[PDB]
Amino acid sequence: AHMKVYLDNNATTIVDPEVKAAMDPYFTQIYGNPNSLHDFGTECHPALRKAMDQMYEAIGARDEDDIVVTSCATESNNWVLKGVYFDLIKNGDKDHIITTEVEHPSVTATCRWLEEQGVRVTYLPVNQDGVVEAHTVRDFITDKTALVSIMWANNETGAIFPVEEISEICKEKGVLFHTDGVQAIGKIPVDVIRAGVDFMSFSAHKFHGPKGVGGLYIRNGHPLTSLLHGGEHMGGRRSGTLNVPGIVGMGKAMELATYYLKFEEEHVRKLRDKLEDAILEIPDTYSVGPRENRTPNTILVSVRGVEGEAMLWDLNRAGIAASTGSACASEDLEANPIMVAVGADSELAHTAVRLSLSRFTTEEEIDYTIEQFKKAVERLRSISSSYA
Amino acid sequence: HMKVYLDNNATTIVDPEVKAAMDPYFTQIYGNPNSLHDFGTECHPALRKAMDQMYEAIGARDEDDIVVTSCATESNNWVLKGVYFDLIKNGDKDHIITTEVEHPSVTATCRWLEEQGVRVTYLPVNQDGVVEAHTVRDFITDKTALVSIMWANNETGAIFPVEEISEICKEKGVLFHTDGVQAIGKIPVDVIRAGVDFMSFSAHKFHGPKGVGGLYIRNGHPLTSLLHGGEHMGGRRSGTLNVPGIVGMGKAMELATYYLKFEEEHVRKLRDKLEDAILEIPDTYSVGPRENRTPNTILVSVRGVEGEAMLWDLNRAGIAASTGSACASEDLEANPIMVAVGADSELAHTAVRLSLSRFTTEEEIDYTIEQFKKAVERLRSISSSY
Repeated sequence: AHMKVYLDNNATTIVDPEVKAAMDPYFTQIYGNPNSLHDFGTECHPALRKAMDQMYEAIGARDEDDIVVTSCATESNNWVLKGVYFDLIKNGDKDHIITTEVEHPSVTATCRWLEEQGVRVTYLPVNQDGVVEAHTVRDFITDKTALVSIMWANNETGAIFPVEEISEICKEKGVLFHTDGVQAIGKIPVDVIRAGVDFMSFSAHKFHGPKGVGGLYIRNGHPLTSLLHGGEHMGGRRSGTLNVPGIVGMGKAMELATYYLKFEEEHVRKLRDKLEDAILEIPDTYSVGPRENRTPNTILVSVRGVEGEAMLWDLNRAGIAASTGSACASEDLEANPIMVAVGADSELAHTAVRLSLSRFTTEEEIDYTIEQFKKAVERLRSISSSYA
Repeated sequence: HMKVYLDNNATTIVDPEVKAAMDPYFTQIYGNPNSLHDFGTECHPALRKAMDQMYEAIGARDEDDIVVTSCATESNNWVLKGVYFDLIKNGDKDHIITTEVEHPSVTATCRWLEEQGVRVTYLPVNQDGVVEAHTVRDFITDKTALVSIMWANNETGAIFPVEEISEICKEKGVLFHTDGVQAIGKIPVDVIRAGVDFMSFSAHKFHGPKGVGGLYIRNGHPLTSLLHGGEHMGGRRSGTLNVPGIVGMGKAMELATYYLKFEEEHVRKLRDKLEDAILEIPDTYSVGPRENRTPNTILVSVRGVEGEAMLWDLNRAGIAASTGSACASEDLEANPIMVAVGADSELAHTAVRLSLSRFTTEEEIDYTIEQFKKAVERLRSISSSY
C-alpha cells in the first residue's frame, strides 16, 4: 500500500462532503418525526420536499409518477418482483417473468424464490456485447408474461442495455418493464420517460450518497402491493419512519450526480481510457465488452497468465481497491480470441479484474495503478509453469 | 417562550456521541463491508463492536441472531409475513393472535394477512391497557401460527406481561414475537427472560439514527427472508449494510442500557413531577397505572378540551407532544376513569401524550406545567359544555 487508491466505485462510493453537510443537521439539531403535527416534526418538511424534487428532476420523472423511498435497491427489487407476482401472477392470468443472467443478486435470488412459488422465469443469457437485445425479449414474451426486468447498466462490465427499444417491444406487448438502474445514475443520462420503463430501482450509495437509502420509480403511480405495510408513509406505499438524513442526502447526491455527468463523460472517461489502454498494452489481456456501449468509469480485464483473485489481492497489497467479474473465452467475426461477459453460475466462467472510477479519481491514481498492475501481472506470470 | 420536546415516543434526538461514533463512516471510511480489499474491510471492527453492543444490550445469546433491518416496520412485516409463508401458506396453520393496540406496522400487515385468508384475533385490551396471559391461552387454537404482542404500548406506556405470555406460548408450542420498540432504554430488556422468539426494535426510539432497525431471532429460528438476494446478515436480510446506522445503533443501545441502570430516577422523577402537577388540575385523568408504565410517558385526558386542540395550543407555546386514544369507563370502585382503546373504536376520544427522554430538564418540566395549566384554562373558557 505505497499509495491508497479506490477503484471499486461500482461496489460503493464515498459520500460527497456536500452530501454529508446536507445530511448533518438531521440527526440532533433537526430530529422530529416528519409525521408529527408539532413544529419539531414539521421543521424538516422543506428539506424533504426539496429532496423529492431533486430526485424527480435527476431521473426526469413527471408529476403523475411516483418516487418511493426505500432502504436500498435490494428492497426496491424485492418490492417490484414480489408485488408484480402478487398482483398479476397469484391474482392475474400471468405466471412468467423475463430477466437476464447478469442481474444483481437482489433480482436473481428473488426470481429463484418466485420460481419456488411456481413462477416461470426466463433468465435470458447475455450476448457478445454483454447485453440482451430487444428482439430477444420479444421472442420470449408470450401472453402470460407479467413483467420484464432487465438492468439498465451492468455492474461487472458497465455494459449499457438498450432499455428504450426493450420498452418499445414491451409496450407493444402490454408488458410491464422494470429496470435495475442502480449503475445508471451519475454514469449515463437517465430519463425514465425516454427509457419508457414502468419501474426503476436505484441506490444512493452508488452515486456518492449515504448507504441505507434507495428508491423505486413507479410510472403513473401504477398499483403495486406494498412490501412494507403499516403507516401511510410515502403515499401509503412504503411504511416506516422516513430516513430523513438518508432522504436529504440522496436528493443532494442525485442533484450532484446530474451536475457531474458531463465531467464523468469527459475527464473520468479520459482517465478510464488511459488506464484501459495502458493495461491492454500488456500481452494476452482482454477487455470485456465494447467501450462504445460502456459506462465511462468501468473496465473489466481478463489476463490469461494470472488468476483474478490473486491479482486482486496483489492490487490490494499495493493499496488499490478493485473487484471481480465473470468472463469467458469466445471469438469475434474475424475469429480473433476475445473475452465476453457471462453469468457467474456458468461452467465457462473465469475471474476478471473490475476497475471502476469515480468523479474523484485522479491521474496520479491512474498512473500508480498502471504501474502496479503491470508489476502484478509480471510477478504472477513469472511463477506460472503453464503460461506461454 | 421556550421550545420543549416531549414527544419522545415518536422519535428521539440522536445522542451527540452516537453521532460522533457514526461520523467517520460516511466519507472517511466508505468501503463496502462485503468487499475483500482494505477499503471494504476497514469498517469490520466497528461492525463487530456494534453487533456485540446489540447482543449485550438485549441479553441475546451467541446462538441467537440479531438481523439489522431498515426500521421496526420492516422487522414487523418480516416476522408476520415470513411466519405466514412458513406455517400458514406452507403449513397446517391459519391463525395469528395479536392486540388491538399494536403499531400500524403490525395491524395493517395483519389486515393484509386477513386478505390472504388468515384468521387474526385482535385481542381487546383491559383497563390497565395491556392483555394478560390467560386471555392469550384462551385464544390459542391448534392452528395458531404466531402470537404477536408488543412489549410496551407507545401511546400509554403500558408494559405487557411478555414473560408469562411466553410461558403459555411455550406450553402450547406457539411462536411468540413482540414489538419491543418502546422497551429499549425504558425498561429492562432480556430476551431470554422474556422467552420471546422474535423481537423488533428501532434505533431512533432510543437516540440512534433514523433508518436502522433490528429483528432479534431467538436461537436462529427459520424465517423466510423478506429481502432476498445478497447473501448479507447470515443470508437473512439482503442489501448493502447501513454501516453508519449499524455503528450508531450499537452505540445507542449501549448508552440506553447504561442510562437505564444509571439514570432511571431522573427521568422517572421528572415524569412523576409533571404528571402529579397536571393531575392537580380539576377533571384530568391519567390513562393507565403508573406502576405498570414506562417511566417517561404520560397520557392525559382533559375534560372540555379535545386532545388535538390541547396539542395545538401546546405547540403554539413551543411544546411538542402527541395524541393517544382513550375512552371513559369506571373501575370496580365505580369511579370514572379513562382507559386505553384502539384508535378505530367508535367510543374513542383523543388524549394528550407527553413522553420524556433522558435529555428532559427540570426547567422544561416547570415551563410545561405552567403552559399546560395556561392552555387548559385558555381552551376551557372556549369549551361548549365544560
